Amino acid sequence: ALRVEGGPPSLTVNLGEEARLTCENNGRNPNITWWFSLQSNITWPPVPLGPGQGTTGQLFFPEVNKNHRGLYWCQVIENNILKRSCGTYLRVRNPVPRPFLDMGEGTKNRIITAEGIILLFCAVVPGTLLLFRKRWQNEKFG
Amino acid sequence: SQAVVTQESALTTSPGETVTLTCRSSTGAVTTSNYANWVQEKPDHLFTGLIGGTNNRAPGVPARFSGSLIGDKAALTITGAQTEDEAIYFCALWYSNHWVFGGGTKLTVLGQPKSSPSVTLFPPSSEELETNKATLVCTITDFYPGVVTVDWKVDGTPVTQGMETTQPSKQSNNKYMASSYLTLTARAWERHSSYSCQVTHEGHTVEKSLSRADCS
Amino acid sequence: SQAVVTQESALTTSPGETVTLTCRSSTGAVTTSNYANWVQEKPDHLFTGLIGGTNNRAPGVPARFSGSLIGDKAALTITGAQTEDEAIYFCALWYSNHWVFGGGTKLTVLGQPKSSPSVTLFPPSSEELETNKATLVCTITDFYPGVVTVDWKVDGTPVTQGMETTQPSKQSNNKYMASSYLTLTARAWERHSSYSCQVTHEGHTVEKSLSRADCS
Amino acid sequence: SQVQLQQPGAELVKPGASVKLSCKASGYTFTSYWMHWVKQRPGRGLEWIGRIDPNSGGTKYNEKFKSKATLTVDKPSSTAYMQLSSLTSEDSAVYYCARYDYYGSSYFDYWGQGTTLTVSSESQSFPNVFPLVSCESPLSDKNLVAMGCLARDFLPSTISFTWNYQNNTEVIQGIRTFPTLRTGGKYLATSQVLLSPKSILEGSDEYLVCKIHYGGKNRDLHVPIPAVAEMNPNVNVFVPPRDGFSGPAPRKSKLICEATNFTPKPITVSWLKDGKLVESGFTTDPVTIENKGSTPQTYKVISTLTISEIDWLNLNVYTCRVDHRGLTFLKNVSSTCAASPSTDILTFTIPPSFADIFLSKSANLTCLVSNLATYETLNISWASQSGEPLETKIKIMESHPNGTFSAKGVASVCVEDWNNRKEFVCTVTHRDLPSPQKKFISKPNEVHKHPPAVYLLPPAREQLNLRESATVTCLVKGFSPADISVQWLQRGQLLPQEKYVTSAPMPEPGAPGFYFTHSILTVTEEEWNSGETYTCVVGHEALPHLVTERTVDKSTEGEVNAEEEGFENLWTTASTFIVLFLLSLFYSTTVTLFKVK
Amino acid sequence: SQVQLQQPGAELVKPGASVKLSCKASGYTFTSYWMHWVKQRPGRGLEWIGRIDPNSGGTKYNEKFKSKATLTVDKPSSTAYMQLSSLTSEDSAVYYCARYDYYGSSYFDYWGQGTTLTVSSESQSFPNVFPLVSCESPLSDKNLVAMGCLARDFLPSTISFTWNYQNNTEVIQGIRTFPTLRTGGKYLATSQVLLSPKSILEGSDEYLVCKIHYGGKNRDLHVPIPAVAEMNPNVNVFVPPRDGFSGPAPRKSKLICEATNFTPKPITVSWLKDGKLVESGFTTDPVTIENKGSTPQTYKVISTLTISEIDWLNLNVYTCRVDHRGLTFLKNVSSTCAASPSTDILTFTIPPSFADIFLSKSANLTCLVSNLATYETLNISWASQSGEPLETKIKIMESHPNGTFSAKGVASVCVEDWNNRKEFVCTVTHRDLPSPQKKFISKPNEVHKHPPAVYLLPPAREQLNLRESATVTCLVKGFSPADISVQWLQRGQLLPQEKYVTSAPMPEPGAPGFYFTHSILTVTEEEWNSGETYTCVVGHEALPHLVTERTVDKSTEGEVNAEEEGFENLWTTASTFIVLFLLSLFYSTTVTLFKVK
Amino acid sequence: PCSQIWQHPRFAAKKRSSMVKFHCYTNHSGALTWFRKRGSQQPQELVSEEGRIVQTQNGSVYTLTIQNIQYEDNGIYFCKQKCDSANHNVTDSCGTELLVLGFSTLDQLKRRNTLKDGIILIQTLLIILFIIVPIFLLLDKDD
Repeated sequence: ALRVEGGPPSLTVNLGEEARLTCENNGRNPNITWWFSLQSNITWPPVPLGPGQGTTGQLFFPEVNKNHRGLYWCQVIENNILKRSCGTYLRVRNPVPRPFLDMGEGTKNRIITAEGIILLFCAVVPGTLLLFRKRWQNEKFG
Repeated sequence: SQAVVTQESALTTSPGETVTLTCRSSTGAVTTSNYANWVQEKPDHLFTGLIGGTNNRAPGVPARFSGSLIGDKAALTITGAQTEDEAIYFCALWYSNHWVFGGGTKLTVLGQPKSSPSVTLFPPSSEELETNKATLVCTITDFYPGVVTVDWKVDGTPVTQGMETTQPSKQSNNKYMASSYLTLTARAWERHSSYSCQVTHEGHTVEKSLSRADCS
Repeated sequence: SQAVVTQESALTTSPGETVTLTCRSSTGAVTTSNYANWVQEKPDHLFTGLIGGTNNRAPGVPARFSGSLIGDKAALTITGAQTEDEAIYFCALWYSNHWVFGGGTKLTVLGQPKSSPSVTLFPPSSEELETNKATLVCTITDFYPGVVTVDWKVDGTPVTQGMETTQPSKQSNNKYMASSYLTLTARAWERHSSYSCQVTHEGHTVEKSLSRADCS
Repeated sequence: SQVQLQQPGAELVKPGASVKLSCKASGYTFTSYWMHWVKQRPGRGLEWIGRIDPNSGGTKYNEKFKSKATLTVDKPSSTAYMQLSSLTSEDSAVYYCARYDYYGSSYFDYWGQGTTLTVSSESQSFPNVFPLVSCESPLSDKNLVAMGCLARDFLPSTISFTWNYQNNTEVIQGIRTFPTLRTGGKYLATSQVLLSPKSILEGSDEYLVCKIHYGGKNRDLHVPIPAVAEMNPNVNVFVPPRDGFSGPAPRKSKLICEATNFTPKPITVSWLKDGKLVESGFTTDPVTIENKGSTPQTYKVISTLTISEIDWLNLNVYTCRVDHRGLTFLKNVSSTCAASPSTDILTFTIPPSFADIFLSKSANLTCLVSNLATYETLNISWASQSGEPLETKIKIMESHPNGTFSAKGVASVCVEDWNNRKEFVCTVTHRDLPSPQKKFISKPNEVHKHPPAVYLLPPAREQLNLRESATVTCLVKGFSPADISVQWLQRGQLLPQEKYVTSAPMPEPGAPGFYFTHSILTVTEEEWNSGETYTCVVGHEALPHLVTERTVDKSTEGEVNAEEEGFENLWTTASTFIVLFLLSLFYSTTVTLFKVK
Repeated sequence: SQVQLQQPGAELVKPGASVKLSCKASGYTFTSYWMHWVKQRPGRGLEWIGRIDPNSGGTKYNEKFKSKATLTVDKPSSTAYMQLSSLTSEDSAVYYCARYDYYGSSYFDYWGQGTTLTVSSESQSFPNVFPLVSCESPLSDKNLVAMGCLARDFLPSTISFTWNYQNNTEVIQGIRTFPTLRTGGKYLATSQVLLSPKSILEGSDEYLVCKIHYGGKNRDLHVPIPAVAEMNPNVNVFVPPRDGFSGPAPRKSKLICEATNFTPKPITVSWLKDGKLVESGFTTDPVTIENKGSTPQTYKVISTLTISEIDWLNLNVYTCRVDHRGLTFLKNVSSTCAASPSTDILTFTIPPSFADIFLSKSANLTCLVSNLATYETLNISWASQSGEPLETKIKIMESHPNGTFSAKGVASVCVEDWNNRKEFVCTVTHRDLPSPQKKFISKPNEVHKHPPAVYLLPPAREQLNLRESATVTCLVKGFSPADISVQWLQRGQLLPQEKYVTSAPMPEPGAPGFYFTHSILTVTEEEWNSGETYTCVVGHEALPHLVTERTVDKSTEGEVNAEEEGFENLWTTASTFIVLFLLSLFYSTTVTLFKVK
Repeated sequence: PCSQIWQHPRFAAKKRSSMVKFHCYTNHSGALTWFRKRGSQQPQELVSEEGRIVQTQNGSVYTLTIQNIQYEDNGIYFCKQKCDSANHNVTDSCGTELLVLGFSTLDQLKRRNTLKDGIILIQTLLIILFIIVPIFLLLDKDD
């Protein structure tokens, strides 16, 4: 007789950075639970985590580690009514920490093409200047 | 031909009536010349001469015994039937200058009521089977009128080899006692296993059957 | 004083010589008036009269027996010593108009050589000790010369209470048999435990000792 | 003075001889009466032989017995004799004599008492006795016992029967004597005695004696008295010892199935060797008396069976079958012949493994006892320090080759109790242990914790070059607790432990206290060739979530980078630059040539 | 035969009446000869009473016997008689009568046979017989058993003794009737029989029957036969089973000490509980008969002891002390006294090793035997299955601290025969070994014998990402022998075990009987930067070159894959072309500047 | 009453043109429509193609498989269902957020980025140079 928002199907977070989960539901203030699991049907039963914090039921990992990859589905109980969520998936990736060179592959390769075009044009124009100069100095000598 | 005195077989009476014993001759009539005598045969082998000489008496004889000559037979009128009168009498007369006797008549005095006969078969022990012999005894007690003997029916078939019956005797308590014997062989005891003693006392069939495995 | 005929004790001979038996009187001399007689006492209680009447013979008597009167004694000359002549003879004469006898003389005819005597002591059983009695038997067999004596020695000390010796008898196989008896009490059997039978046959000491524990 | 007569009793007269009876009379004037002889057969009537007048004379005899008549009557003797010559086979009868008063009423006065006379050609034989006991068992107090001694043969019909108890006492209420019966040869009579079980079981009279006064010679006959049953036997089967084998080689053949509670002497004792009934080879001892002077009647019987040693070590269970009143009593023994001197004193307590701990969420304690010579007194009970009762699972492992046994006690307790280092006590009371042994299991003390670092190595190219098989290996390194379970999955499906192996954790080099392990997933080349994704999951206590997972496949370059490079823009720059190089070179050459002209 | 004087046998007249004898004579004229009487006393000579002349007359008497007439010989059939008056105590003698021929030669002719006449003042009693058996056991066939019956208290009446067996057979020759002897008014005599043991043990006659002829009555008598003197007794003690302590069984279990095969009757059987003598608590059953037959046999006695269950679990040892003529037999039951194996003399066979075969070009077969108590009688030699003896070298080491010695057997035979799987057996015999310990050996089961297939595996890039340490792993798989030695080399130097670790050999899945191993060389992060040479070698028996080694070293071995590096080479050529374009642009710029300047 | 749909590994980090098996486990039986979402755009219908999208129905389970996966397939995948329960109560699955991984060995990316930084610094220098060249050259040319 009740539903619950599934949340993001997956999630990404940098190593050593906090990762916060979510459980959105239409209930007033129902019982919340966190049931960690793994990707496939493993003989181990799901590992229940702590009770969360706040009205929403948000997890908190101040310093997440590589071992924390897996599903994190939240369990909601509302007056002896049970309903299962879908489950997120924590993971670390260690992204690139170098933002100097105009972040965005398309950005840097596009400015590379612009580099070629503008450099070629701004080198060609000096050639016209040089030939004009040569003609004018030859006229000057005569 | 000699004188053959034919008397009776068995007579029944009751304490309260009058029993009269008759004696018929064969050669002629019985007058006052034939000294009629009546000798009582008691079971304890103690003979007692009661009426001896038609009208002649004898010391010790009660007044209830009297002898008359009705026509041509010696009549013995006995007014009463006591417990000491149940015996066997005889008819002694006089022919050819000698005493002529005959078969006695057993008188039965029905006094006390009947009871239940006791049937007990005694199988032979192991000491008798060693000599290739076997004998079964079926003692019959507790009975006033001795009933006819019955065949030792073995396996539903009566036998005739070795079938005798002893004569009843007067024991204590105003009763009688009898038994039966069946002489058999030791070879038939191991094969047969059904020995009974059928006793028929005035229609009452009392049979005490037994088996071979019931003993040992 | 009556006539006392004193004969001999025991005489020995051998088949091949000549034995002569003498008989001396006491009242006077033996002439032809004393009818000298010689009666042979056989062991089987069969007397046989041999020389009866000095010079008088008898049917059935062999010619080897002869009787003479040497001086004043009745001499019985027997030419030979057979196996049937070993017996006891007597000297019968005539004095005071009656026959006078005396102690016979046992004649011994040494024929077959001696052997070894058999000594076997029979201790009393338990059935005899119930009546407070005890008797030991030491049978002595296999001997031609009669057993000299049966000396009973218990615990190295001979006893005299109840010491008798039976007379030898002539058995079969041309031998003799004898035994001894020692009547004792049952109280002495439980205390003593040494019973022997010492037999001395011409110096040969044969003793068969036994103990009480050897039986049971 | 009462007039009495004197007549002879039983007379054994041969038929080749004459019989001379007598008739003594006194108490009156003998010289004033006659004398008669009445012949009575056993089954016929009365007869008349003859008479004789002592005073004066003048008498005759019967027409049938005109000769063979003798009646010497002596006036002073006052006794009448009667000589009968030429005895035949029909002269066996009883004779009597009375007084005839001719000068008074012609009648009879007193008589005789009996004269047994049986003319037979046989001689005098000794009467044989035969006990006759009925087979009717007394079920209650109303049922009586009827016994009796049978007399097979006897010449003098006059025979008495005396019954004395265990002591010399004559029965007063038992006066029964049946008459004789002529069955061709001699006679046949019996005598029954009716008693009561109340006067037999309450006394010491175990048997009666029926004696017969046959000419003064009494014969003793022990007639037994049946008893009751309702008693169970005591079957006791004994086994031969391990050192009783007579002879240097193990040789012995003696046993004692002892059974004494058997009221009926005939007891059937047999031996069943593995179901087969033994035909011969056993000795049965005679039935003797166990106890004396007691109230119940008990006996004792011991059966001895002769067997061999080779037939005993083959695990042959014998059975001493005892039959008692139809009931079959069986008894099975143990033909084991092995001593148990092996028994040390060292029992260990084993915590449950991590795999079962996480699988069942309930820890199983262990009370491992070893070197047990015997197990009949084994009892493993589990409890906590507070003494709370708990169920204990008892299971016995296979016997060790040395002959020693083992056992373990399993108790189900929550994992949280183990996490709280809770103490538990296993109590064992064994006959081999002089004292009960008290031990405690709990969590070990605090130790450094480190979650495992999983690493999945793909097969080397050289290994793939032999095209035979591939062994995928995931290294798990750097965990302090040795309790680690590593599994493998195929397309998310569990793989059996027969397809991969996991080395037991071995201490990490260069860092004491840390453990590492491997797991090799040998996979056929065909399965790995299809681009399969292979993963190993690592369940371990120190993990923040108690379980992790690592993956690898044919890609081997499975770096996670989302989308950064490889776009078509790279091709665009490459092409536009090729054009740029061409134009730059052409422009430089044209510049040089325009310098020329 | 012929007429003979008939005389009475024996009489019995009480002192007070007169005895009457007779002298029957037939065969001649009685009215022509005289008659005399000769009185012979048992122990004296002959006497003379008197005579009588039937012809004329004149009955003369003796001066001593004058008042006694006797005589009076006047009866029919010329029956000569006598009647002694006033019988005293000296008249007990035997009388005889003969014939006297006065008209012939006054000699003797025929006589009598004897007339026993003893004047006794007693009544008529019954003679009681008593068996007399000698106490001499038949040791051989020469010892003859002498048995006889003794008659006492019997009045003179010419008795005899007969010896009848079971089948009623009279002895032909062997009966010796000894003459009677008087003591104090009573007589007594015995009668022995001489037989042989060969006619007694071979027959069913177990006892002789000695009867008498006392007035026509007979009487039986039992005669016993002794047994052997003393044989050898046996002691057999059994133990109760494990299931003997049940519940309804009275007295739980019992102990039975069967001691049969014992002639002597007195026997003392006691029980010892841990050395202490048991006072009460045992029921000694009476001695019965074991087996039936003849007499020289044995008996049977069964003992019974009541024990409990608590004392049985305390390891108690019972002892059935049987005092047989002072000899005591101590038997320790419920104890592994005999028939209990122990360490023994262990013989082990050691197959030759390949090391010396590779070096010394020969194989040593070693027969190592330990647990040897003594060696001065040891005989150990090598042999073959076909019985061919081998050269055995005996080498003995020093004493073991347990007190047992040891020995070895060394032989040298060609390797090729051992490679042909020939069965060689080492013969071991000793004084303490009841049987020789012949161990049969050959080549242990040879298997597929495949050599290792080493596949060095590079470290995982995820592990290198931590910048802390790396593990180099070289999987060694596919070898049959268990033994294997993995060593790692650094720049040509062996790596000590202090830095690396290796896994023990484990079976490999998918192929039973096939083994594999592993290894791991932890390296530091800067070690992995430097590109050092990481190689692991493998030593194995099946290696055709006996050593193999794989090489994955430096910092990268390379990896080919799909077109994933294609845009990598595209980027490299793009960078090269940007470099060229920059160079051309710089050249053009410098040329322009130099032409301007 | 129509909301019992199940799904499989959601993140599914994969290399280009790789293989994973999808399904549509459910406890109902009705019309089904596969849908694909990329980014924040609206749901769209999927079209079956042999060897690129495999559709085998295992009874109540609707198996799916996507071969030749490219970057355009990055997004969210789920299977719809139709619940004609007289209320138009249309339910859906939860999602399967597929991702495509870049292969720069997590290491070459640094080299490429450093190189492009070099080139655009070369831009700064060269563009300043070629903007100062024309004016300073026409100053001398004009003189």
